[PDB]
Amino acid sequence: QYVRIKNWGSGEILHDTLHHKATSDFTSCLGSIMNPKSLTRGPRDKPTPLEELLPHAIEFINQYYGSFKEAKIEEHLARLEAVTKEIETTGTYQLTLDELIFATKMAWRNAPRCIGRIQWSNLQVFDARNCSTAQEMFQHICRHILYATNNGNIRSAITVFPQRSDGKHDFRLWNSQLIRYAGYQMPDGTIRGDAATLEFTQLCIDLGWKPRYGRFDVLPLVLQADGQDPEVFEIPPDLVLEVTMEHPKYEWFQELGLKWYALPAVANMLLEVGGLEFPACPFNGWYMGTEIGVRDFCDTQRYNILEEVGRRMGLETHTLASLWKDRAVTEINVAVLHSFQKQNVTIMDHHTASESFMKHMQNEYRARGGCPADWIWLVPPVSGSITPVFHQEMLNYVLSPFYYYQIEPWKTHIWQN
Amino acid sequence: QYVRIKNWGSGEILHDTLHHKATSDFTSCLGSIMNPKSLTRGPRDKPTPLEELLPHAIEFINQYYGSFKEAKIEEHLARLEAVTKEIETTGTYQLTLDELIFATKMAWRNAPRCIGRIQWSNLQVFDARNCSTAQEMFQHICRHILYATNNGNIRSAITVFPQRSDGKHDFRLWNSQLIRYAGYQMPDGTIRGDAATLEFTQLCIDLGWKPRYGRFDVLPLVLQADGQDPEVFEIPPDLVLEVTMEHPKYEWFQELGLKWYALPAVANMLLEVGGLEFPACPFNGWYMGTEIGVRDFCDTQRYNILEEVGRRMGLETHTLASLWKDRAVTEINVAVLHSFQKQNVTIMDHHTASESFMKHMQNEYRARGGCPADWIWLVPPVSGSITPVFHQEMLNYVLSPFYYYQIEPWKTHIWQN
Ligand code: HEM
Ligand code: HEM
Ligand SMILES: NCc1ccc(C(=O)N2CCC3(CC2)N=C(N)c2c(F)cccc2N3)cc1
Ligand SMILES: NCc1ccc(C(=O)N2CCC3(CC2)N=C(N)c2c(F)cccc2N3)cc1
Ligand SMILES: C[C@H](O)[C@H](O)[C@H]1CNc2nc(N)[nH]c(=O)c2N1
Ligand SMILES: C[C@H](O)[C@H](O)[C@H]1CNc2nc(N)[nH]c(=O)c2N1
Repeated sequence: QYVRIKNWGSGEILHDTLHHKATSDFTSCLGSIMNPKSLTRGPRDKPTPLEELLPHAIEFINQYYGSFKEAKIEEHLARLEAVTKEIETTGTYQLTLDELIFATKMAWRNAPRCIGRIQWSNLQVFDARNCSTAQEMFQHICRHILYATNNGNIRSAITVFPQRSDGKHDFRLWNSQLIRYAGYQMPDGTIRGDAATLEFTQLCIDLGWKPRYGRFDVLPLVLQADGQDPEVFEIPPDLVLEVTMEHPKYEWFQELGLKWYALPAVANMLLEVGGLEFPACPFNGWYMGTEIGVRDFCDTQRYNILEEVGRRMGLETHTLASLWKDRAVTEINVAVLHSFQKQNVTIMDHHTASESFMKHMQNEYRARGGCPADWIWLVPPVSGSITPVFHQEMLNYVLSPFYYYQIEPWKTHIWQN
Repeated sequence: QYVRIKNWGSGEILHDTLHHKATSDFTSCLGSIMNPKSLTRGPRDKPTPLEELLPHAIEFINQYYGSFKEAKIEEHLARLEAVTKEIETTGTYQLTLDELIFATKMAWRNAPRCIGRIQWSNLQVFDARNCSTAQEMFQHICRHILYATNNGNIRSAITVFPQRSDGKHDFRLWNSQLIRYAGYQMPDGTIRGDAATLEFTQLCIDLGWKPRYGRFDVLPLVLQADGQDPEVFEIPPDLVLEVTMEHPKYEWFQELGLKWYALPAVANMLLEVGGLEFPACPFNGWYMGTEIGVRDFCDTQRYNILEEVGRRMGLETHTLASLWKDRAVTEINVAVLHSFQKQNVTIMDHHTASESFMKHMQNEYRARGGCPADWIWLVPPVSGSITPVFHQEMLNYVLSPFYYYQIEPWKTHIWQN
């Protein structure tokens, strides 16, 4: 009937019933796998079978009208009929603006790996389903970036491009994120910039983009429209807001010459809703300090500044047991938060975020008897057990609507020219 | 054929084949659940069915002889025959000392939640399968504690009590750990000592144990022998080695009056091997600093000293974004490591431990194509992504031999007197 969940920090118990509405993934528990097939929705070469589409469409429409505080029975029935007829006569159907808005928010609510879901009801939706060219995609994206950045007062938004038709005319953003720094393999063998974007940077260069060989060069947008070859578009520098890193006490921190972008936006995910699939739907929220201070700046395969910060603090960087790494990573986190705050750019520390999600989870179980959550992604990369999420048992399941991963476009794309 | 595993810090790929030898657990991924049924092996009221026992026995014997560098075919066949005959004539069978040693080490190797498995081959085995009374259990346990403590130079050991026969004569240690501090609900409503042991402490008191109402009172051993009612035995103070907490710089840290025991030993788990079950098999290794500094001292449901340490450091304890918690927990971790080191008591910091396990995992895949690992338990409660384990994809599966959890004895015990 329900799965029992326990919070070992408060002793509180919760009953999960929502998992029954899961779509089942089948299968050596693969919890720590980053990109499993169960969270990936691949490409197609033919339209969605009507026997599959119609049932999902009905299901979604029922969910939509079932969300209203005061039911609108006639509208419900009418919409059910209109959708069916549209599917029979066209082979698919178009969501109303309100349905799309509901779908985007529900898919956000259903994102197990997002710790900021308490904000789920606050989301700006940009309808670009009429987009037809790469140039138009670029314009829509620039508008998204501008609205979201909002001069430092970050706002959550999502831009919905045309849904997948037959699978050969997909709208896709080849970039993993809207804003990301380039990575270069220098002549002397050293790596410059973000080491994690070496391959994608080389791809942009291969497509005509001009490499600037800097530490923080913003990558261009590689846009695919109507299934045609991807076109490169440089992001107008005036639209990219950045924060220069400074430490409240360590004046030498500035000497590191570090900075980061204010806008965190995923650009390569697919929105699934009522049998439909939107291969291009970039969305954004705001940053959590640890993402930059810990992952971007301290991962060894990224900027890897940990040791350098250690020496500058005068720590015993040659003795692991000294816990110098713990001390350093924290000052870096302090720098990130301090800089964003000083420059009036929205950001949240991991402690506040963790308590925020706990409140949300509590609200979700009360509202719909559950909240899909991936513990591995919800617990911060530092001070894990200091946050309440660490002590909270969670159930991870895939509902609908949902935001899926996709197979890298360059691996499945059929080149024309 | 094999599952692909990737380390995102080195890019290294691994092929897991060992998971095929898993015993299958069936089923809303329940990865973050602490005590799931799949990791629990409950009580019985009748002997193990021969149709089930024999196949497992054969399987184990084959594994044992199959581990030798230079095969001993005749011995193998002979043992297979002897076991079968013993099972038919007695209804069960006895493992040889060497088989038990192999079983205990293999079960350790198969513990997905243990980060210290690189030491798997270094284990002292105490054969107490001839034990018959609670008094004898107490003596065996005191010997274990003495050998393991070794005046600060901690040694890994396990004491194997008589295997389960019919299920009504089980040898069980009611304590979760060999050494643990009491928790008291004081008259003024405040909690004194380890808040997590309130219930078990009350149980000891109900069994005649005399409460000392201290902050660090070592709990007595509650021993069950031959299925009879549990008897209480106080642990001789001379056998309990403790470390007084001091900070290398903060002279005021000592004013906190903190200390902890040097011997980390689980006492309520069950060893499963070749169809047999040993409900009582206490084992120990050595401490990892974070267990004490982070979980014992900083969990809110435990000693909860975080805020107090924060104020004493003069931090902004009323502003989460200041990251005062991160700064404090680290100094506490520094104190723990410093104190254990100064007092010459074996301990490992989480960084060294993490790199140690990574080496082990590498060895395991090379040796047998796999290593069962629970990421959620292997990543430390602080500085998660700073350790390599965080970036390592892992497969969690249950093999055999294996150390299982058990249903709390006081919930299933049938009282005599
Ligand atoms: C209100 C601000 C928001 C905050 C602070 C927030 C924060 C986060 C964080 C910290 C992560 C983990 C990132 C990583 O480790 O790669 C994440 C993941 C995610 N978020 Fe949220 N988020 C917000 C808004 C949104 C919005 C508006 C959507 C979608 C409509 C969303 C969808 C997701 C999804 C699908 C993931 C998983 C991405 C992946 O698998 O790489 N989030 N978010
Ligand atoms: C050589 C020293 C060893 C170290 C440093 C070590 C360390 C650890 C640590 C840190 C944990 C997690 C504890 C927790 O969070 O509750 C653990 C769990 C575990 N260890 Fe090891 N260990 C060692 C030896 C052993 C030995 C000798 C055995 C058994 C023969 C063993 C069996 C296990 C098992 C079964 C678990 C899971 C316990 C549970 O689920 O509560 N370990 N160990
Ligand atoms: N593995 C290397 C890597 C990955 C992602 C980013 C990146 O640009 N990020 C990190 C993930 C990201 C979006 C910004 N961070 C958020 N706060 C975010 C968000 F606010 C909403 C939805 C998804 C998000 N994910 C940088 C580097
Ligand atoms: N949840 C409250 C709690 C749990 C366990 C202990 C405890 O005594 N511990 C923590 C777990 C423990 C054994 C010592 N720590 C180890 N290093 C250990 C070990 F060395 C070998 C096997 C199992 C172990 N587990 C204290 C408090
Ligand atoms: C192997 C492991 O799944 C991987 O390193 C993880 C774990 N936890 C994470 N959690 C978040 N939020 N983001 C991540 O990228 C990861 N990566
Ligand atoms: C809910 C969650 O499983 C629980 O808090 C965990 C997680 N990680 C852990 N990891 C270890 N090593 N030990 C623990 O007790 C826990 N507890």
